[PDB]
Amino acid sequence: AHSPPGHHSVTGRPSVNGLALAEYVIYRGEQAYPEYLITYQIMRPE
Amino acid sequence: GTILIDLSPDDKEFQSVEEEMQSTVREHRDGGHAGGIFNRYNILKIQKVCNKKLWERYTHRRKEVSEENHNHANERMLFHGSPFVNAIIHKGFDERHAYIGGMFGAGIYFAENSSKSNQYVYGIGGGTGCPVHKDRSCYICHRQLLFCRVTLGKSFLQFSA
Ligand SMILES: Cc1cccc2c(=O)[nH]c3c(c12)CO[C@@H](C(C)C)C3
Ligand SMILES: [Zn+2]
Repeated sequence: AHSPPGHHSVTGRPSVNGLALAEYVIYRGEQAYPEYLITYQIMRPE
Repeated sequence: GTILIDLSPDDKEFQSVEEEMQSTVREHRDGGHAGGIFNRYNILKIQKVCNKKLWERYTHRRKEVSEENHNHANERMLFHGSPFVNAIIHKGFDERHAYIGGMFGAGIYFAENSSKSNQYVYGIGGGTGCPVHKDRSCYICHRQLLFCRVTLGKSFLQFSA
């Protein structure tokens, strides 16, 4: 795909969940650089 | 030409990345279906990704976008989860890492919520979960996320429900 004309990306913002944060979309791989690699486990709630 | 450098848990940089991770966990509307049920992570390791070629590739595109957006790159740090993480850190992001059926268009997606990106570590919808247990909520197997520098430039605002 291509971004909207004259735009370099898309900001998707949830309108129903005020606690959900934004998501973003770029259409050129060169606009992102994988700065940190994080290794983790999810933790079971107590 | 990619090198991974371990950050120390006693390093401010490690701690800053861990806090972004932990502080952006939220609940999801699928009740944990895709990414599992959790309120926090156990961080095992944080490595800095160094590749001179991929960096200049990024800073060259950043300059173009910046000048197109009147000297404003609009650069952020954002999370990305993917089955393709090991290819990404060595070869960089490209069309193969895009989401054809994303609800904001067929591009490469990033999240402010770490738990949102966690939903994609084992694939769209969580795939079939971890390889070993086939458990999307596995508390045993190790997962990896990327925390990325992203150039947004002039970004189109789309509201979604
Ligand atoms: C859609 C979305 C929203 C927020 C974060 C993310 C994220 O962090 N990763 C991915 C997606 C995503 C969707 O595309 C997948 C690829 C493997 C197809 C990876
Ligand atoms: Zn497992």
